[PDB]
Amino acid sequence: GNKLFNIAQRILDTNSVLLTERGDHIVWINNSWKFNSEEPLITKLILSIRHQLPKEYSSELLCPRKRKTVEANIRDMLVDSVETDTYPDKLPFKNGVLDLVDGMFYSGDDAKKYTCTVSTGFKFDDTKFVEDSPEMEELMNIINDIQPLTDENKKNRELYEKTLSSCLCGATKGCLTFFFGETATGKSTTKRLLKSAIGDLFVETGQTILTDVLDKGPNPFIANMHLKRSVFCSELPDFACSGSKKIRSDNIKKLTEPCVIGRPCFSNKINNRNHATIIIDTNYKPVFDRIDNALMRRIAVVRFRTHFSQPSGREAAENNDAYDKVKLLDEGLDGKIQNNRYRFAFLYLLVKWYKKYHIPIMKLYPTPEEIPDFAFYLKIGTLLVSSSVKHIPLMTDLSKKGYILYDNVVTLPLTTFQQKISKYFNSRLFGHDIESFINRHKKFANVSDEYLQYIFIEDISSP
Amino acid sequence: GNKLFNIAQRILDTNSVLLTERGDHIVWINNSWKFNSEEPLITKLILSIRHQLPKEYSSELLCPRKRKTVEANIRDMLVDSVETDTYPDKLPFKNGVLDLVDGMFYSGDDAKKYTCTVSTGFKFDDTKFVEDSPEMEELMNIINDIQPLTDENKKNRELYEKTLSSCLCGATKGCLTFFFGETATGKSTTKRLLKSAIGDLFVETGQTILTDVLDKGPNPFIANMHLKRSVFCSELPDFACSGSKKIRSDNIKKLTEPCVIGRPCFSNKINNRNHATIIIDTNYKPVFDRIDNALMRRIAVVRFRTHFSQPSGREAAENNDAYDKVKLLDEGLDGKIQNNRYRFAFLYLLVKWYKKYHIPIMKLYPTPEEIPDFAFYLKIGTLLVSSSVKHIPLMTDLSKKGYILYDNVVTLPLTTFQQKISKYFNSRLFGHDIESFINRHKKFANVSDEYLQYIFIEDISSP
DNA sequence: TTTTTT
Ligand SMILES: Nc1ncnc2c1ncn2[C@@H]1O[C@H](COP(=O)(O)OP(=O)(O)OP(=O)(O)O)[C@@H](O)[C@H]1O
Ligand SMILES: Nc1ncnc2c1ncn2[C@@H]1O[C@H](COP(=O)(O)OP(=O)(O)OP(=O)(O)O)[C@@H](O)[C@H]1O
Ligand SMILES: [Mg+2]
Ligand SMILES: [Mg+2]
Repeated sequence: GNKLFNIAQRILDTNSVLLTERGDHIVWINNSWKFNSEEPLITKLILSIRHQLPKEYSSELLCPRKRKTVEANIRDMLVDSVETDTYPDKLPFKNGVLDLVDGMFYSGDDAKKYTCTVSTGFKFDDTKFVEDSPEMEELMNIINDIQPLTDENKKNRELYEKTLSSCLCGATKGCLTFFFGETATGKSTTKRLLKSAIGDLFVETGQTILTDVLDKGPNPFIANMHLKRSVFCSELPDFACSGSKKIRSDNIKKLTEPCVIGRPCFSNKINNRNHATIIIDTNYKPVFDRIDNALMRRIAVVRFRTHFSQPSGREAAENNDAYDKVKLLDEGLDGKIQNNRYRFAFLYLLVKWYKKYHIPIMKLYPTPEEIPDFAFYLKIGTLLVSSSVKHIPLMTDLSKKGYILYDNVVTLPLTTFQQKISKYFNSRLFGHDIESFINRHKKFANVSDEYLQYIFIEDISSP
Repeated sequence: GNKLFNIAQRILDTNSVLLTERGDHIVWINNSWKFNSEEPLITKLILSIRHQLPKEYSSELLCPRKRKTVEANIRDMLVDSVETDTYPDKLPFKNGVLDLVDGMFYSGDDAKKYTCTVSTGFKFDDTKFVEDSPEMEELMNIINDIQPLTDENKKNRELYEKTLSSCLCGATKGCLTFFFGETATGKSTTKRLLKSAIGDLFVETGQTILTDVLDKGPNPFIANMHLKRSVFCSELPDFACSGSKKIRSDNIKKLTEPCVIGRPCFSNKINNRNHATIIIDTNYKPVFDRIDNALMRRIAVVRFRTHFSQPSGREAAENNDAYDKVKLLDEGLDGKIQNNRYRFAFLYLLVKWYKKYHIPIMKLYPTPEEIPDFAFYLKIGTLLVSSSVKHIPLMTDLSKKGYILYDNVVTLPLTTFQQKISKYFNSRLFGHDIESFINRHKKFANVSDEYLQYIFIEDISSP
């Protein structure tokens, strides 16, 4: 047969070009998988791999028309599709893949077996990926300044390290984290360090993903989150001001699912794979429209309690309760960070933290006791018990306290209930929470019959 | 005699390429029908079929331009169109078609007679399609944990295993299903299991198809469900909060018809075939704009009452009325599900359930008792009976009860209606319903004359 | 208004 078909067959035999389910062709060039929806990178591969072919086939690949013919043959012979990005414990670079389990770096065919379509965007360097380096001690000093290693801050520092370490994993995560602190506290420095550590796997979007409907019309903000591993949203408005849009809880529930529904402009694709940890940098406590048990299990908070002040205003910052330590700031730090001085030391520290927590299994846990707005419900869980058959026999005491056995179940009137809950809740500050909770569980037998099926745990105890 | 014309004729004589009603070209490659509007599948078929042609014809198909010429001839010889997807009880795979009546698996020409344009996307394997296997024993434990085999849960469990097995049929279903339950009850685990079981026949869309207008401009969220067999909408918000939009009562009526009007981007096709079971998983019960009899015959509800909790929060879970049992959570189940460990066992269980409920005939029925919003409309039909001619002779007794004859019809004026209706419904909870009802059925004989055409059943029985 | 469409 003709030599062009033989060249196409030999190229296909190396498995350097593949077709995905989304309809795009990926090519293995320069030790990386690359694709482009508007430029057919196939011809680049044809020109690049001309050296591996024998001598009599190299000369005919210098003409663009024969390259077009070979690309047409390859497109004809390529029929079926394959799946991509199935290994959550591999970190891809521009010249290889790093294994997070043991720490070796793989290049060439060894890295080809893990079909990763995303990368940091820069080459990995072994010389700078060391522990004993002049930059490392300085980075450790900076980090110990931001998060001191004290017995009081141990628990917060653990969440800090775990949340930062989770950015290397390519799996769905069921919790999003808030970075809370005052001004000049080090939150943006941490953001820029993470950006300079992970490169193109990092992205930041607007706040419209938390207050607006996601699936109405085109929405590039949701679409750009596909296959990313870290998403930052920062500088939320103060909700105390009038006209502020409160955070939608259903958006929070949707953002923790493995697939997110959204559509970019001029597109028909509506599914996006969610691999990104979500970090919200803020200065004020969040406010939600509706609070329920489903929302409280997807929220975590990390505190920042160190101030970096000019010498002129130091004496003022020492009189504030929002700070636990005041230190002079360095003016040249931001320029050093912008030049990627601490890229590989921070990456090495992130991998070292990855071994500590996520090797058995990757999991994030909520911290519902850090939000004041969640206080009302939490202690409600420790004060009331739903009515049951076991409470019927002891009615002798409950009728003494004012309970009524109505339809063979122990019951308490709303009017009888409200003062009883008023003795343990400050009616002035929790005025709205009490009327909120009473109305979603009222039970009315008749126009004049009112009752609620709950029993206090203190009354159930034997006196 | 043109050689390429002869090749085109021999290719066409094998019935390997067909033209559909929508203007698409379907090609039989690798024991499956495939079609795509952007890729040249005809050239792929021409290249693939060259081994069946005699040796003096095979060498001519190695040149792409000759393949384009044969493609042009084939396009010229296709003048008549055919119907597709007419067998509802056949499950298509990537390498064959499975019969749901007897259980046989067909491949090759035997499967070609069923013109199926969709597939699960993965190959069938009879080795793992067995009943005795460790994965089946594991899977039955999860299934029993989510839906216990107890007497109180029997009817709900049967409905649960009917709705899931309904997803293997390619017909139109006349009801919508709501998966209602509190958080951490396994609602999403069954969704993941069904996705892994059915592959490409599964689709998840947004909430706009229940709230917005489906026929204004392009709408991929409604046009991506053509010929699908399972559609999921997830996490609708709570409607108690201000600003939340309610569910269009007329939208769910269009989702039941065999044809749905919708348009993709850059497309003129406006007709979509309805073959999908529509499931919405929820944490709050839905609220509709308008309630009528046509609405109440299209809604079904399945309950989830088992809670999976960490050991820290077990004590609270036992004190919640929304749960019936609490079991320890498994942290490694999601990774196993994502790895398609329980794919073929769940497929076998779905087929076994399908043989139990749908072999005679396939139909779904509503459960209007579950929704509390309907409780008023359901009750009125049992308390009021429409006036009839046969009630005229009995009005001698009805005179003492306050009934008045108007236009030779038994009538009851508005003023005496309210205290009669107050003997069953409380004013506070049902005020908006009876106000709307009275305004929508009030009739006036004059400026000061009022009457209603209903009589109470309790009033035709002598007290 | 703007994606839509050209
Ligand atoms: N370890 C450190 N030693 C000295 N200066 C530091 C150190 N870490 C950060 N700084 C400096 O302190 C300042 C803190 O600014 P930064 O943007 O990080 O704070 P922030 O709390 O995130 O601010 P904002 O929320 O108002 O944007 C910067 O000038 C930064 O360069
Ligand atoms: N049979 C089981 N045994 C142990 N753990 C289980 C079992 N079934 C499910 N789980 C676990 O329960 C956890 C919570 O379940 P799941 O997320 O499906 O609940 P849900 O009610 O659908 O939640 P939501 O609607 O809030 O997303 C999961 O991590 C899952 O692994
Ligand atoms: Mg900052
Ligand atoms: Mg769920």
